[PDB]
Amino acid sequence: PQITLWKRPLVTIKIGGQLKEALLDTGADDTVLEEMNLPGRWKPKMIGGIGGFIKVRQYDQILIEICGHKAIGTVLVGPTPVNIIGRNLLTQIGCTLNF
Amino acid sequence: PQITLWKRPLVTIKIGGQLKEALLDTGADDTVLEEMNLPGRWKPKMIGGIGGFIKVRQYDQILIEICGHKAIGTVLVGPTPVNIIGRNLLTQIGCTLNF
Ligand SMILES: CC(C)[C@H](NC(=O)[C@H](C)NC(=O)OCc1ccccc1)C(=O)N[C@@H](Cc1ccccc1)[C@@H](O)[C@H](O)[C@H](Cc1ccccc1)NC(=O)[C@@H](NC(=O)[C@H](C)NC(=O)OCc1ccccc1)C(C)C
Ligand SMILES: C[C@H]1CCCC[C@@H]1O
Ligand SMILES: [K+]
Ligand SMILES: [K+]
Repeated sequence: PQITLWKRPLVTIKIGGQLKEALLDTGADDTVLEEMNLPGRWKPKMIGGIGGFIKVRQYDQILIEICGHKAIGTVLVGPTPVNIIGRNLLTQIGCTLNF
Repeated sequence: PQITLWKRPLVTIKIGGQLKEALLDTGADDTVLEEMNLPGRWKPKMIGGIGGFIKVRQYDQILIEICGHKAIGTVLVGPTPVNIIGRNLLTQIGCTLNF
């Protein structure tokens, strides 16, 4: 699909059974979701942005569906106000910027 | 151009005759540049990111060139760690996400 940028690029995702809304974010290195439980072990990580840093939990090899496109990669979980799909998963679904 | 996302989408921009590196960022409503000097009057704005909120200076009707594409619009200036080209300007240059 082609997604214009007049409004926030919000899409439906599926992860761990649940359907969520997330932002397709070319300015995020990593994918960060609001608090939830995921399978497997985790390790702490600090991530930074506008306003400073937050502590998140890192889960690896997580399956995700983004607009019906499946992908696998690292997912971070923590106190983010918005679900963020970062470049680590954007590449897997074949997402590019075009102008 | 078509920009893939294996690396950060960092491009050259030009503002006030100066070249800078900036991040093409679909997860940013607004364009926010690192501390610098612009002409004209500014008004206050607060913007939130992953780590909390920052205070920035809002300048309107600013000339900025993004990868050779001219845009004229709102530019915020403040304590961002990176120059960010947000949706307000991505739309002007005709940028879309595609997969
Ligand atoms: C999501 C993170 C993994 C991502 N960071 C990174 O990729 C990494 C690894 N960090 C990294 O390189 O950090 C360098 C650094 C160094 C020192 C200090 C701080 C940071 C990130 O924050 N990326 C942002 C850009 C950026 C990149 C590097 C460094 C600094 C900023 C945007 O792409 C991005 O998408 C965020 C996501 C977001 C959206 C909405 C809310 C919160 C977060 N949007 C933004 O930060 C923009 N905000 C917005 O568009 C607005 C208006 N926010 C908003 O709605 O705020 C609601 C809010 C409510 C309550 C609390 C906080 C916010 C901002 C650039 C203009
Ligand atoms: C298995 C888990 C990962 C994404 C697709 C469906 C589900 O929620
Ligand atoms: K386009
Ligand atoms: K594509």
